Amino acid sequence: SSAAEASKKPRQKRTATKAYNVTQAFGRRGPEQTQGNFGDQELIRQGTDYKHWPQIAQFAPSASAFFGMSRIGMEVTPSGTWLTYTGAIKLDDKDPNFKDQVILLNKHIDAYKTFP
Amino acid sequence: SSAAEASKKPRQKRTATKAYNVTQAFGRRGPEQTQGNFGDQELIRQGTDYKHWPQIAQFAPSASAFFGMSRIGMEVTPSGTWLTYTGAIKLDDKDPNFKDQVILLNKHIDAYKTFP
Amino acid sequence: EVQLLESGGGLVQPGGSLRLSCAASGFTFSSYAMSWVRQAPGKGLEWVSVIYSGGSSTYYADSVKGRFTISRDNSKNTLYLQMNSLRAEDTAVYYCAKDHLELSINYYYYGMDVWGQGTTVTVSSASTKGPSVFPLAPSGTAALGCLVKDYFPEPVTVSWNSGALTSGVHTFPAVLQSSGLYSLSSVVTVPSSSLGTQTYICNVNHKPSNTKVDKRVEPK
Amino acid sequence: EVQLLESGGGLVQPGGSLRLSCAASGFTFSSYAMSWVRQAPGKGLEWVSVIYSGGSSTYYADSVKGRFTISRDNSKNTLYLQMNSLRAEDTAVYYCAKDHLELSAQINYYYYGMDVWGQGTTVTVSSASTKGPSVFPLAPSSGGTAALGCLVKDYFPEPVTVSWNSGALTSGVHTFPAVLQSSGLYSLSSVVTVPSSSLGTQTYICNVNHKPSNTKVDKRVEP
Amino acid sequence: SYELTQPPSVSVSPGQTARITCSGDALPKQYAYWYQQKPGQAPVLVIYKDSERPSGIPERFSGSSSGTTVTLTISGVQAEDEADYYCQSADSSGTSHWVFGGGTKLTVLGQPKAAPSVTLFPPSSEELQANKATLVCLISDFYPGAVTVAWKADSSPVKAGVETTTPSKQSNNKYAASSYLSLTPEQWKSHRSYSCQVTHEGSTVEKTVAPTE
Amino acid sequence: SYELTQPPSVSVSPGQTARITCSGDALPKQYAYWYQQKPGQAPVLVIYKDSERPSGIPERFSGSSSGTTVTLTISGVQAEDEADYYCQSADSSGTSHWVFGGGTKLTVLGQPKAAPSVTLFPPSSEELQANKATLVCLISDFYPGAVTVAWKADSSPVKAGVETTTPSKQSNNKYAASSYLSLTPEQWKSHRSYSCQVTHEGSTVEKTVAP
Repeated sequence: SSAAEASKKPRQKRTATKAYNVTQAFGRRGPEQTQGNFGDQELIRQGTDYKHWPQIAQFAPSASAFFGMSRIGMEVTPSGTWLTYTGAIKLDDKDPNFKDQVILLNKHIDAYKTFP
Repeated sequence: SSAAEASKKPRQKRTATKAYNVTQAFGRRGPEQTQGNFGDQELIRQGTDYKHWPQIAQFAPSASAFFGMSRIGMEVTPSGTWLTYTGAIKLDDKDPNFKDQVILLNKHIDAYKTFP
Repeated sequence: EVQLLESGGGLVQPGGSLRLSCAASGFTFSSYAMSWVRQAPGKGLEWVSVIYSGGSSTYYADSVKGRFTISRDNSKNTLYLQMNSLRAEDTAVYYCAKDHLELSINYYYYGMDVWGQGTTVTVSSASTKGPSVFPLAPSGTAALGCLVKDYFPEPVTVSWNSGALTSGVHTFPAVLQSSGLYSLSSVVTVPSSSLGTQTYICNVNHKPSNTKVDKRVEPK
Repeated sequence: EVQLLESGGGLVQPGGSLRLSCAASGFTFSSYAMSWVRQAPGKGLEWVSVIYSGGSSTYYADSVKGRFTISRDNSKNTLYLQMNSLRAEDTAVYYCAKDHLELSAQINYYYYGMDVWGQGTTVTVSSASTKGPSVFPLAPSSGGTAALGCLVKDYFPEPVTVSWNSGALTSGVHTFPAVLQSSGLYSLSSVVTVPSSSLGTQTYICNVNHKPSNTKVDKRVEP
Repeated sequence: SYELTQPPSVSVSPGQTARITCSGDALPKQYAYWYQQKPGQAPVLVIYKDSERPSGIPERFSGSSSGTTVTLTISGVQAEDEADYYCQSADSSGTSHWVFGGGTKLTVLGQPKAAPSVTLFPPSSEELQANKATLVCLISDFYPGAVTVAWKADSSPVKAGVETTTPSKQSNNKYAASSYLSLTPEQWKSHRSYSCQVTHEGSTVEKTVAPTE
Repeated sequence: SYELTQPPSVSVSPGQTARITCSGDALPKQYAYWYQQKPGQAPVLVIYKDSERPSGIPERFSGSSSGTTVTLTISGVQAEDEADYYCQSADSSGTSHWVFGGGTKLTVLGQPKAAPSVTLFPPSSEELQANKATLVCLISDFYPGAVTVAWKADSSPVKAGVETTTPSKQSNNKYAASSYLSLTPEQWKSHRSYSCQVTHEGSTVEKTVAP
């Protein structure tokens, strides 16, 4: 319907759940620059319903921090115009939870490479 | 106080306002890799109180989209451990607001280069 | 000056028919879908029907499907709602609202930012009826009044002592009975020492039925 | 398991003093700040004091500053709260709670909420004097049920227990929670609902025991 | 059909932050839109696409989205902000058009609480001589503008023959209402008394009449 | 003093989404922590650092931040989630420690609405021989647990000498409360009657005694 199309949220405003997983919302994981690479099959399947999602979302920037911390660019190409973003979120290596944080992030980074 | 230090929100969870501007929350704009580059004097002083902040924040990803779209990695340097992120958000060049979106975004990308 | 002006509302009996119109100006009318939105008395907003920019496609809520027909005349920049087989629960204020833009098909929407001021549709079997007025007798401050029963349609005006009495007068908004008729009361607070010495007459006018009735309110 | 066990609560008069203690186990007590949190009856939680891991630094809420002293004995894994100049408004349940962890790098403080609480110890500050209660019969007033009861009025402090027929009668018994009146004394009512036809034949005796005053009383409740 | 759920009423004091929520299963996929409507007026768009303000809307209006719930926020709420607020969105299935939430009445408490004054009139002798009986319960000078009315025959409740108005703002900015109890003259004469019980802010104020004299 | 602001109470039905808000000027810079407390029990941490669940807390508990407001959300709320909820944070000035919000009583409505049973006892004979008089209004078996008591002296409200308890949970999961009216032995023997009116969810219940 036109109303569903007219109010459909863009990629960056979507939220992945069990009813609408990471693949459906943000495409398949892959190595291409246009593709996401984060998440094991559980996180793919469950999205924000993932058990350890609050431990991952603690690293996601707020809207203000996204435009405050990141390096923002504009790419105007014949195939379209893009808002590009790059940045880094510093962990606290002295936090008691630091070792568990590194393990949790590593388990989901490029996890699609193990997928049988 | 210890309670203020123990509950102090990290950089990615902060929100810039007139009472806590972009420089205070996220550091001065600059060319370095861990420096933000986005915002003119107005947005820098006003943060989310900026008149056109909703039109900027429409491009900021949700927590799920941040980890769903971006290429996520982890760097370990003598300074610490970092969660790196890169990505791109396509603009709709057929949207009636597209021309205004590009002008507003280019007004803030590397706006500090022209600061007196 | 973007603007939408509705008309065509009125009083109709159940099973009757009305044709609403909405005249647009200040924007390229033919580029936008247009919707009708209604609101029953004291209820919420209910989207009713939409027609696309070229008038080719129409959609309706289940509550009006098969009875209402939406149409547009882009040469006149006017939107219509043909209302057949009216029901009592179709009684509402009907709003004209600019809907999504369509370009060539993509649909662009930034909320219903332009509304008409609405036209009122009343579906009722009520006939014009003058009210029956009864005194509300009092027992140093006392409350006496006048009961204005079973009149249609609104409004009824009430004065006291031909307007010479205005302090302490409280005329309450009418109740709409399940019968379709209205009733209201007008109470005035007066000193107790005056009850046996000052005459109190409520003056009730109902212009639609050409009725005026004066009722003396005497203490018991 | 991790555990905090408070003790030392009791009844005291305004201007009096009292010392609370909280025994810790299951975690490295000496690495953590410890806090006292109190809750007046029917009110919200109120943080009142903290002592840092080494016992050298202390902070107090404005409401207890100058009257309460927090201290710790890391050789005993025990936290203390010395309460002086007590007021009626200090009447509360006092909770022992684990606060932020301190790590010596600059000392860093790490906090993931107060996940460990003691079960609390109750402190009552009241000028009222101990007094036995006055018991009065609530005679049954004339589909087939009658309500008869006992009024246990003007006693201090809690608790008082009510039985009927030395405890043999329990069905239909409803003892209500006591009211605390402006005089600082309590009054409660215990009512039993019985068949109306039983009124002329069966004996109903309520037994009131106020141990803080050694008051034991039996009141027959006859129509 | 697809439905959006919002609380029927929210109360705030001036200067505080008013929050109105709206929930629906498709809100993680579909934008929401917020409308403000004052009595006798057409709705006004205040927020579109979850969080954007139209040009004429004050900056104290804002919106946010958290999965299946969107929240309209009004910081430093003013008396001018008292209104009905409606959320609007669409199902993701693509078989329907716009749907509105049920609406939220935002009350901005700009006045201390006031119990209603109740005036209860028995049926007039003239009305009884017309073989009819109406009891008139007039309710005035209460704030906030919400009451519930219950009628009693002696001490027993009655449900038939009750017609009550919606609260209406008087000139003094307090609120008024009125309830009517229709009886047969035989019913009115058969009971010892009739009572109009007005519950306001959880507390009840009552008046009773009796077929006496 | 730095204050956190919560609504006094939130009422939901089972399955609905409960939302408890906490407002504070320093919340944009300082994390919040949520605690659940049931009657007669110590508080339990349910959310820390705005949005994280401790181990053992059901997944239907969640938290979020939006500037000066943090929200604790309980999706598909259950009867066992009825409790007092407190938010906790700290000022950013660094001159103070933890502070709790005022607390929010969350009612879940897991039982059918039950109107109260009321029994009003007149002063006893032995009490009158002691120059005292007390009316005893016993209110029981109502749900949910909130009532207001109106004491009348011949359709005239007496607002003096009224001692009323808070509602208390019975073993059958309904609620009880009691109200006492202390009078002089002449106040009671002079009036024509004496009533105890109980209002519960709109509907009212009344008993009456007289010497």
